[PDB]
Amino acid sequence: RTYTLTDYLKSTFRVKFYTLQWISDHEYLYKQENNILLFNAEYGNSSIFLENSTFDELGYSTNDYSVSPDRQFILFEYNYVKQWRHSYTASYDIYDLNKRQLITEERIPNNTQWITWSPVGHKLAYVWNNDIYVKNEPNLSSQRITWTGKENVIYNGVTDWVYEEEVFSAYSALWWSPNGTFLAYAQFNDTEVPLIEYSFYSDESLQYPKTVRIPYPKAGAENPTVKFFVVDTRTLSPNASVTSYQIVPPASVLIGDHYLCGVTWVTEERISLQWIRRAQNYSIIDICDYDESTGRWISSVARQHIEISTTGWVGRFRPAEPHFTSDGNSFYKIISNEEGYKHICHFQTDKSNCTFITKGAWEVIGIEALTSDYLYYISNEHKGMPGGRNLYRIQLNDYTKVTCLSCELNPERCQYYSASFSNKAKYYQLRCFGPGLPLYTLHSSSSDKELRVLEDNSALDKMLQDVQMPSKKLDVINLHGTKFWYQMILPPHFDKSKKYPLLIEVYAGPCSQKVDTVFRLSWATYLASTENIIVASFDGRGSGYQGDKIMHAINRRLGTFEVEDQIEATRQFSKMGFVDDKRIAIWGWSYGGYVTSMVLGAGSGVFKCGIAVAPVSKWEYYDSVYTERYMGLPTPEDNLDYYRNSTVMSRAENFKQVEYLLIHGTADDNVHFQQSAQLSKALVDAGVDFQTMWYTDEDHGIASNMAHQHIYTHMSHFLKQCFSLP
Amino acid sequence: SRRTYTLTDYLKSTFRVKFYTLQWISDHEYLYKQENNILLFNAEYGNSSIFLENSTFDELGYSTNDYSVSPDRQFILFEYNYVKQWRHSYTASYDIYDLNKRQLITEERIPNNTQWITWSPVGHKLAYVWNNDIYVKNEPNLSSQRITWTGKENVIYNGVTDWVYEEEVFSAYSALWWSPNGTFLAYAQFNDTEVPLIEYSFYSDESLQYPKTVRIPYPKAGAENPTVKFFVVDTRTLSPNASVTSYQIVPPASVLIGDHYLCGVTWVTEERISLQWIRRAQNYSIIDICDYDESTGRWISSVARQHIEISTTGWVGRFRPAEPHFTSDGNSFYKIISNEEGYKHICHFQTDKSNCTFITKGAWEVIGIEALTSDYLYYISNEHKGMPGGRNLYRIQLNDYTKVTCLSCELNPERCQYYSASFSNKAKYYQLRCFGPGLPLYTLHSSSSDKELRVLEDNSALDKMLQDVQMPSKKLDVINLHGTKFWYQMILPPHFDKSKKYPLLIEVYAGPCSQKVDTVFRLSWATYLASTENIIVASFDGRGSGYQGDKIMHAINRRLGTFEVEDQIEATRQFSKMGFVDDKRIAIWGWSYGGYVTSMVLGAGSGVFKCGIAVAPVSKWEYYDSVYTERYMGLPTPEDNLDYYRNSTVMSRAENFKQVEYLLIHGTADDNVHFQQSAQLSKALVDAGVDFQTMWYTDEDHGIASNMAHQHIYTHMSHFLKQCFSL
Amino acid sequence: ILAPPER
Amino acid sequence: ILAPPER
Ligand SMILES: *[C@@H]1O[C@H](CO)[C@@H](O[C@@H]2O[C@H](CO)[C@@H](O[C@@H]3O[C@H](CO)[C@@H](O)[C@H](O[C@H]4O[C@H](CO)[C@@H](O)[C@H](O)[C@@H]4O)[C@@H]3O)[C@H](O)[C@H]2NC(C)=O)[C@H](O)[C@H]1NC(C)=O
Ligand SMILES: *[C@@H]1O[C@H](CO)[C@@H](O[C@@H]2O[C@H](CO)[C@@H](O)[C@H](O)[C@H]2NC(C)=O)[C@H](O)[C@H]1NC(C)=O
Ligand SMILES: *[C@@H]1O[C@H](CO)[C@@H](O[C@@H]2O[C@H](CO)[C@@H](O)[C@H](O)[C@H]2NC(C)=O)[C@H](O)[C@H]1NC(C)=O
Ligand SMILES: *[C@@H]1O[C@H](CO)[C@@H](O[C@@H]2O[C@H](CO)[C@@H](O)[C@H](O)[C@H]2NC(C)=O)[C@H](O)[C@H]1NC(C)=O
Ligand SMILES: *[C@@H]1O[C@H](CO)[C@@H](O[C@@H]2O[C@H](CO)[C@@H](O)[C@H](O)[C@H]2NC(C)=O)[C@H](O)[C@H]1NC(C)=O
Ligand SMILES: *[C@@H]1O[C@H](CO)[C@@H](O[C@@H]2O[C@H](CO)[C@@H](O)[C@H](O)[C@H]2NC(C)=O)[C@H](O)[C@H]1NC(C)=O
Ligand SMILES: *[C@@H]1O[C@H](CO)[C@@H](O[C@@H]2O[C@H](CO)[C@@H](O)[C@H](O)[C@H]2NC(C)=O)[C@H](O)[C@H]1NC(C)=O
Ligand SMILES: *[C@@H]1O[C@H](CO)[C@@H](O)[C@H](O)[C@H]1NC(C)=O
Ligand SMILES: *[C@@H]1O[C@H](CO)[C@@H](O)[C@H](O)[C@H]1NC(C)=O
Ligand SMILES: *[C@@H]1O[C@H](CO)[C@@H](O)[C@H](O)[C@H]1NC(C)=O
Repeated sequence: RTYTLTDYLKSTFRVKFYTLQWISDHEYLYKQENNILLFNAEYGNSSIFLENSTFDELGYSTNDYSVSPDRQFILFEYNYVKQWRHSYTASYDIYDLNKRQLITEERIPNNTQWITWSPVGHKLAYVWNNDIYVKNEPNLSSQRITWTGKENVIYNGVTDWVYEEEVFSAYSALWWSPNGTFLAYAQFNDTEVPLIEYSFYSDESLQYPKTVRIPYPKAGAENPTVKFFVVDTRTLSPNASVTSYQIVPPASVLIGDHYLCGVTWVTEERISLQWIRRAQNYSIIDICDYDESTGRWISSVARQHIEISTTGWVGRFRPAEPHFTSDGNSFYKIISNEEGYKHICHFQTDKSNCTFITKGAWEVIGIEALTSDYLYYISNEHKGMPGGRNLYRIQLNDYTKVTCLSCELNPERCQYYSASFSNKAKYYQLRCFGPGLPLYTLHSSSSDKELRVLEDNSALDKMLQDVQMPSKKLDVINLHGTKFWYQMILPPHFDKSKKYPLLIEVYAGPCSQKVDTVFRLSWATYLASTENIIVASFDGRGSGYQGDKIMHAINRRLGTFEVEDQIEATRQFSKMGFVDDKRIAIWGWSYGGYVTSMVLGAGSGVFKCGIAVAPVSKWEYYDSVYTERYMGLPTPEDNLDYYRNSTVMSRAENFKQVEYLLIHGTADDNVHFQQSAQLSKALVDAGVDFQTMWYTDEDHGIASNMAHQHIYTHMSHFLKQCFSLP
Repeated sequence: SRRTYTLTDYLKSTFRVKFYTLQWISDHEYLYKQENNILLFNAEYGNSSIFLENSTFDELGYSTNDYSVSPDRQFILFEYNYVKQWRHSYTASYDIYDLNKRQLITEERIPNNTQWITWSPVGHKLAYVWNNDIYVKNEPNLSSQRITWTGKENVIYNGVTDWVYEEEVFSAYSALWWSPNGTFLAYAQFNDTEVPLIEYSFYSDESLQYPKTVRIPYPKAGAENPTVKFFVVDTRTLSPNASVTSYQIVPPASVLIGDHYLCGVTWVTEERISLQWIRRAQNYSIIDICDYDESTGRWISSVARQHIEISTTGWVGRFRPAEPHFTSDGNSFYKIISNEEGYKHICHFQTDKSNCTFITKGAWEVIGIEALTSDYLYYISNEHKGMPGGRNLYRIQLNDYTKVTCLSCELNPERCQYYSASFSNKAKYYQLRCFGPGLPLYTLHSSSSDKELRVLEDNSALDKMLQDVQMPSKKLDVINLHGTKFWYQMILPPHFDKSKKYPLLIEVYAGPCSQKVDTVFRLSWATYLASTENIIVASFDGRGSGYQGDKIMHAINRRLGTFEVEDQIEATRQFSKMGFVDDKRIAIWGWSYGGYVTSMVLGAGSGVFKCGIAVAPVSKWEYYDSVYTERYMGLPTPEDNLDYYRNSTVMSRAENFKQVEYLLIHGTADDNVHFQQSAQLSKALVDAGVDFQTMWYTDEDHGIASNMAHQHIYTHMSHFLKQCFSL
Repeated sequence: ILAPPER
Repeated sequence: ILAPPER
């Protein structure tokens, strides 16, 4: 038996995982059949924290839990209502584990947008109807902080659509302080931000359709205005005013339009802010020290650090985060080499220059932990594969004493590794994502032991031996003098003597990685196993983790290089002995959707059919934070020409020579329906025949259980039809 | 004798059907657009004088796409900058042109973005509506005196109609009626304050970065309808510093008792008006004949001049109570109502007496009174040969109901079975438009000699090109069902062999008072699927169809989507017994009501069908406007007929959809059958495991009628059928 | 309610 | 741009 589409849609072959919760530096929390267990890493004993069946009288059921750091109380999140990528409202209660009851006095509002404990204690801080509150005690009331909240206008402490997606990457604009004195927050103003207006039809029980309105800033439009405040939660009584100080960005960024990137807390008297320009090729870090005499968060030109990029933009997406020591007088950051290779650079808090602790022909993916002795980071240096990820450990005293704590544990089963160092970096948990069955291993920083390995996906391995599974081949093709990376889900019992069909699964977005070493039971695993279709992937110009020269190649010309080298990559695959030159397709989603539609309109002839899901049509149709980072401004001064020289509706007459699926959900908050339905309108205006499929009130993911099944079943039918496969 | 009627021949209309449009400025002259100019044709001898020369069109906008001659023939209007609103509504700029002086009017033009305009029936007065407000221009080179001042966008409508009146009640945009001599200016006002708003997005050009959202006061089923007011302005007291004098004629207390609709206005005499109201259920209409009181300026009603029309079996009339035709004096009128046997005939009403006397009777139905004079009455019915699919012109004598003739039956009784006419102002001449079943034949005739006079359009052009091309053949016949005979038609392929099994297509409308089976000439999409694809496309008029009797038509009352859907499944079943039908290759396809039936047919567990395109279907009757859905289905309240509202939804048939194939075509900018209906169909199909296909047509109305999309919808539909017929 | 039946 | 819900 093969790996059927039903095996994928219903996920019968489960991939078990292990999720941690580090409270101290030797204790973490787990969950077992709805039971909250506390593990002591040092030994191997495990004490319970809360038993199953304790869950009752909680609306419907619990979908998250937040033990306060002091482990006195605990939060019970329920009544979950998704919004955007990370936005969600909920209803919360609090459980006093000591008193063994539930607090019923001064309850938490329904429709809470965000909450978080304090770094130490039970100082609860939540946001409700765009407005901040501080409930220092579970049985006490809420001291309101902001009173200016207004839906679609003023956002206090949470993020608006464009911040939550393309800048902060979470609903959270609340940052407490180490010891629980300062609650820093942010105020967003989408007042003059244009509003996109799509329709929503909901259940059958709605005679008239609602119309959703989102403060969405497209390319060249007006953006939200940020203000960064810091509240002294010490002077917080009912009969007293709320003390706060606005740290405005440095004048090298306040000159025009700007964004706020991140808020890092060094010491209790030292906050570290990261402000970037609208062009995202000028970033600055302002470190501001408190002053008990004035009560002001003052900054100086000594604590200001600039980071720009002439080759393109700053960082990978949002710029790189600063990693501050405990002494606070020196931090570590991933900035880009003069050769264009991002590595860890040691910065002094009052010294403008830098000193690189790592460098090479690779790229540091991200810093993970910093101890008075070592420094831990993950990188693709192992075996020189950019598609790999392994944990290292550099020494501050010797920048030549770095050791790979994960490289050669199981270098066949484990080439993709994630981490979770303890509070004081005493114990780290490694995550083997691929290319073998995922392995979840516990580790000790000192003895370098494997202690108690939790998961091995024994359930997966047993079931997968009674099934035929495809193979993954990773290799390199040479384009433009450099060596790019490609990947292929070769079908079971692959024989080069037979000519196979191709599926060019494509993303190739800015700083992308489709060529990885991860275990993924995907749609391709069905297409390769049962229907015997070679599914390939390629990471050419524009991809990341490989070199800024490669990444900042597509800069200010989207729809050109990423598209073009996808055509040459399939042509080189078609010169291989196992590719039906007449049976090759291209299927995409998001940037893979935009590229697929540009590839298909390229008149290359290499491709015959082509599915696209939520595809970008014109770039003047996307949020400015993203589109202006790469494409620039849609004005004649900046890059109007290359904006119009890249719309999919320009490459339409060539669509007459190919088949084309255009899938999209009606209620798309991101890649709006606007793009798909205007690409369609140009296609109809040309005489191009194409099929489509809308998905009712589906988001950008088309992720309702019956719509997800539908989209892969419907795409499978278009694919097998075009491939003349029974 | 080898070319076929290819699809490109339909989408490009390479075979033109010429017409001949004329408008009677008098009782014996008419106008016509001959080779770009306007000739003042004469009906008596045919000699044609030039009215307005061509190339006279310049410096008047980009174009000139309508013309309106002042009744005195002193002035004429130019309608340019056309902008389609809904079905009949549209905005446009207008100019007036001096005919004697042969100049253009410069002082006081007609405002840009006009909504409607009309001359008076006599003279050259000018009433018009601009920004929801009535104006009057008694002379063209003078300024207008604004009449109404309450007009508010999507709230108050003064002189025009909101969406629901334009659609289901009025079938036009205008809510103005000049009196005979132009003394009074009757009009209506519409207050859509509490009417909920359908909201759909509209994307406009590639240029636009943020889609418009269109908002329409659309009263869906069982929701708050608009309010109606009728006024009679006296255009004699219209001075600049004098008040707008007016009276409010109202429905009598029987209709005023609740919600209501103004469904018709008829001017009788300069001092008598005929208003026709109807309740929201629509099984009760009344007429209020109103005389102008000279002392008080009232329009006083009376119980005696009030005639009632009810329907104990459904709705009143066809889609509204039939309009009345008054004698030249006004003491009586002839109106088309239903009798005791359930057949819509002409009844003669004394204006001040209750009972009426029928003047037509039979197992046929009267289509419509076309003209009335003191001696004779002219109407149209499908009595001839007894087939409801035909139309012929009739003349009955007033004093002698016996003497009734047919002006159009045996004229060309093979080429000419579908006839429509437009008489002179005094019925001294008439144009007999012959629509089918052959090539159309527009023939002018005289009231006295009933002769050919002159043939206006014979379409000899089409004949020449169409004898070098193989063309199909309609088979109008009948099949017995429920102890009655219901009609059917099959557009058979050329060179028909009754032994080869042939694939079936079922073009469906099957609406209340519908006609798919007709003797009309129509180069259709099926005309291709038969000539070039060898597919028999049929059509059946079962329970629900009209012009066949109230007993048949009023069979779907308070049960839409039931009898018409099962009757179309039985009728296809009887076609799959004839040896020339590949029962393993039967299809169905529908637009609007068709899309509903098609989908409800595909989801009934028939087994008769295998594929099915549904273009712009209604999926749930609560999703459609109130007037239509309440005329038949009733009210969605649990004390009326909600139970049937809940089992007439296509989404309730989703499980039975995985036995067939399905193509959901719909337009994102449908103001009639909104995208909502197709979209929620998708949702339950998706939520049930039904694999189907879709295709949204961006910025297209309930017709998907823009040139490149009309081509596409039939290019994308042919492929579905072809691949379902393994063709 | 039907299209504009232009067939 | 911006991929579906992770993978
Ligand atoms: C919504 O709900 C109503 C209420 O149930 C429902 O109406 C019912 O529909 C069924 C199916 O059409 C009716 O049952 C049949 O009625 C027809 C005529 O209406 C008869 O022909 C059937 O009798 C036999 O006829 C043949 C014998 O010569 C047989 O070949 C055939 O198989 C039948 O056995 C049978 O009585 C039922 O009468 C109605 N009920 C009412 C009160 O009208 C309606 O169909 C539902 N609508 C939808 C869209 O589902
Ligand atoms: C949050 O959830 C509900 C709101 O419906 C409230 O819980 C109870 O709701 C029922 C309705 O079924 C009411 O009868 C009670 O008044 C509510 N109980 C209590 C103890 O309040 C709940 O109160 C809401 N919490 C808020 C608004 O803070
Ligand atoms: C300032 O004083 C108290 C808080 O310090 C506020 O509320 C009073 O609190 C006492 C006990 O804490 C209660 O018994 C009273 O009922 C509260 N008084 C009122 C008026 O609510 C008090 O309100 C504050 N003063 C003002 C003017 O707001
Ligand atoms: C950082 O980005 C800005 C904005 O994209 C660059 O300035 C623009 O450069 C383009 C180049 O064609 C000009 O057309 C624009 O007029 C410039 N904008 C302004 C406001 O001057 C700037 O050069 C970039 N800096 C670096 C170091 O690359
Ligand atoms: C945008 O326009 C530019 C220039 O017109 C295109 O860039 C050229 O592409 C051709 C082949 O496609 C190359 O031979 C040239 O060397 C390119 N010139 C430059 C300056 O890069 C580009 O392809 C267009 N973008 C599209 C079509 O998406
Ligand atoms: C239009 O209709 C509305 C109700 O259908 C009339 O009544 C007014 O409605 C608005 C909002 O619904 C209220 O604020 C007003 O107070 C209502 N009027 C009164 C007197 O209370 C409204 O008057 C109508 N307008 C016209 C011009 O006919
Ligand atoms: C006119 O139509 C109305 C509404 O459609 C009819 O009233 C309803 O009739 C149905 C069926 O008989 C009942 O189930 C409802 O309870 C009635 N509702 C009301 C409010 O009366 C009415 O019977 C019709 N009039 C005539 C004379 O037949
Ligand atoms: C932003 O909010 C401030 C108050 O915080 C207000 O004065 C202003 O009008 C708002 N709008 C804009 C565009 O700044
Ligand atoms: C009207 O038709 C064309 C121009 O539209 C041209 O022959 C001439 O101007 C006119 N022809 C007549 C009057 O026969
Ligand atoms: C009508 O009344 C207005 C009121 O201001 C006045 O100015 C005007 O002169 C009057 N009309 C005539 C013709 O006098």
